[PDB]
Amino acid sequence: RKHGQIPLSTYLRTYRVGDIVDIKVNGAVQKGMPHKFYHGKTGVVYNVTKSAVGVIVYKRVKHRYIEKRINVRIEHVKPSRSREDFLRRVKENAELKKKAKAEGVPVQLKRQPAMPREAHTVSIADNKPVTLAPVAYETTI
Amino acid sequence: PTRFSKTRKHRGHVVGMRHFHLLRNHYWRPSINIDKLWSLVPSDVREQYLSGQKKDTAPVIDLLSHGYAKLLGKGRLPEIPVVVRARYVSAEAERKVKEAGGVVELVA
Amino acid sequence: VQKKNPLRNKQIMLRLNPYASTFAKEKLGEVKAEEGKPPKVPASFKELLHEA
Amino acid sequence: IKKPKTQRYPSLKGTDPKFRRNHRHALHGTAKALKE
Amino acid sequence: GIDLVRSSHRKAPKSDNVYLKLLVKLYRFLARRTEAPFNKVVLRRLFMSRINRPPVSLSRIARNLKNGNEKKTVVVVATVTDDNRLLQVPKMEVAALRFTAKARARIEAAGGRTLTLDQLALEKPTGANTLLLRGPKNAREAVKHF
Amino acid sequence: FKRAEKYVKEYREQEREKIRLARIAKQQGSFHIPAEAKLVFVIRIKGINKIPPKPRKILQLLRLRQINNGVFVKVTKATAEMIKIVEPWVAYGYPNLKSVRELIYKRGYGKVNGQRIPLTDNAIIEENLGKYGIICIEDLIHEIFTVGPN
RNA sequence: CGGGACCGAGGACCGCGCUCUGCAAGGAUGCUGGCGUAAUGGUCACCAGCGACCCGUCUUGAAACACGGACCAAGGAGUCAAGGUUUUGCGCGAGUGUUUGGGUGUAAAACCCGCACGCGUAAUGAAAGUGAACGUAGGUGAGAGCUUCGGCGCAUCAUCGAC
RNA sequence: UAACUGAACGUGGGCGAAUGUCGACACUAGUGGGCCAUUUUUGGUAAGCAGAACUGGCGAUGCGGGAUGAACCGAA
Repeated sequence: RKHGQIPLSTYLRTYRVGDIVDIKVNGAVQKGMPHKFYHGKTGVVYNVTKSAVGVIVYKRVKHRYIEKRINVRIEHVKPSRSREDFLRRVKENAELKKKAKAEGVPVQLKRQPAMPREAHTVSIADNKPVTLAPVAYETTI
Repeated sequence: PTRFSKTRKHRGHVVGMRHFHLLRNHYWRPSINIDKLWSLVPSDVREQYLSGQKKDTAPVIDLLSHGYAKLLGKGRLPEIPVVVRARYVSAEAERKVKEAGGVVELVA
Repeated sequence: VQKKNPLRNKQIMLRLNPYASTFAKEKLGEVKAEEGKPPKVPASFKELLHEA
Repeated sequence: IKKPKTQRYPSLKGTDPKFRRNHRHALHGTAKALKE
Repeated sequence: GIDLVRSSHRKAPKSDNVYLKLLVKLYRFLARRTEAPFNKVVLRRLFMSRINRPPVSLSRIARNLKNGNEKKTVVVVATVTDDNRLLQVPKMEVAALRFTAKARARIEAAGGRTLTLDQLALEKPTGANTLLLRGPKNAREAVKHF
Repeated sequence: FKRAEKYVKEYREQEREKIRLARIAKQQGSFHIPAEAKLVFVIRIKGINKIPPKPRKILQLLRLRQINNGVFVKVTKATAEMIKIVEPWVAYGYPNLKSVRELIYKRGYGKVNGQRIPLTDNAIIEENLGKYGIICIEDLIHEIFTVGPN
């Protein structure tokens, strides 16, 4: 973050109850600042007020988790891209499953991890392999 | 019994103000609620009253004879006129007796 | 009451797999390769193989 | 350190009183609408 | 060596009542040879202790008899208790382990019928058209101190 | 019977097809890279003493709670990271058809109602896996070897 | 296709099967010999091979140190009363508790009886005092069971209300 | 909100990575500033060493191997 003027698209972001927000504390604005802890933490919006929002954080104490409700101004909250990979995906499954059910052919609709690659053929022409020693010969020069 | 004990199993492995001369008989004031008021009537006469065989007669209940000094007003009463003779009565119990159709009479 | 090995007791093998008798009769473990003269190795392959 | 259980409906106890009062009036209205 | 739990519920009653043992045998047979879950629930409640079987009062039965439950057979694996605050007992068919004398008298005076669990097994072996009720478990001074 | 005949034919055709692809690439003056293995067989060969908690948890999730325990595992990146973590306790590699069929014929036990039942009849396999199309021991072997949808 | 070792669990039939008059197919039978007793087996004493520090207690994280032990027989150390608390069994149940006492008796037993009283059924406040239904004893989401298959919904839990 | 323009909550209708496979009470405990070691880290010493974090072991534990043995290896 650069010193001086704060960008003004911070005030033009609309937060609603249930939205997932990060907490990135701006040093320039001292009003509405949370604790030293709860900075860099991700939480859920439960209350929306004129210049601040309420964030649900789960703090840890001893061997248990305690729900904390933190009132943070719009200066220090940022929309979290954790569930964009969920919303875009669930929309994409919605139209793809509608199209696949209309067409008739079943599809694999769950994301799959990296499978081993299949067999393929590599041509030698114009890509002749070069022979390497354990050390470079121009280096031994 | 000694034989059922754990020792026999372990055989081998071992504010406010003060009230001087308080007489508890001054504050003897037991209370009965109106939902238990009809239980003081004997069972046969109670069933006659609740079934309506008695329409020209109203029961009179002395709470002091059964051992109660105050009539409290938790519960409901049927629409039968009852004379209740009591040392104390609450406002809600008195109210509920009057929409029941009876009367609360103060005694000493 | 007793688990019997299909690789040793052939009756359990034919119980679990009725195709075992056909396999043994038709000798499907001794299938020879397809006929035809095999092409020789390309010279570039041997040159790359024996390149220093 | 297991994650604690979360209630299905959080209380309106945390929210601002103006929106809480409006939400209670809306709940009474949808209650009478459902009863009708 | 390999890098790797008994049950925590009753399987037999701790009581030595011979009649209770007969009831346990009958409902064990019923729960084994029938598909109804009612028999299994009644057997599990027959296994239980007294503090796990709080009494059920006549006013508690009359509360649950409302809303189209008037002709259902009330089943309570506990003692059915009389309430003086209930002036008019509705007509009810109740099957229970025990009835207090005044509760049984008031039921039979109101015109209902009192049954035991063997009679319930004979008349309704699958528990059809039955209302299975329990009393307040947490209504003890012991529980209030917990 | 017909299904086992089809499976034997498919195994032979796959073997000769891999050999044929390698030969035609060699004759055209190129190199055929074969497909990376999809099936691995993991054997735990180290004991249960003095083991760190994360390898212990991964060895628990791989159902390797005893020395000389073996499991058939599908090769994927998400599993391969776990196997890479528990490498100091296991030996793994790519099994062949004789390995698979000998293992399931000799030490083939199924989990039926939480019980270890020997695979002595096809009725057990049809009862516990018939909804997936696996009705006999040859379908079980084929699914394990070819890494099917089930 | 041979050579060897260890094992024979179960006890009418059922089942999966095959090479289908039968079988190596959900666990050993058939033939034969000697002996019919200390022969097998067992107990004790001793030799042989291998293994094997003296028990308590204390210490601390532990060992050592320290302490006790000549041997034998008998005796020898978490008991009873009162008052709480949780759980198990039982009787009665909005009540419950005969046994202070009285009556009676085959006489310290058993049987019977009731007034009072204790606890419970109402709480709250220092006290004076006051004292628990707007509603099928409320609404919402669960919830076993039941259902005419529309729903009713015990216990209990979360929440919003009422006195 | 200029606006059924939004905000929540309902009414009705339609439809998702791998691998493996419990919760709440009641009552009663013993131990809760011990030893050793790997790894990481902070201070030092002439050399020693002193501290912290995680993990494993021991105290509570037999067995095979280190000729022998609290801390080693294998294995419970």
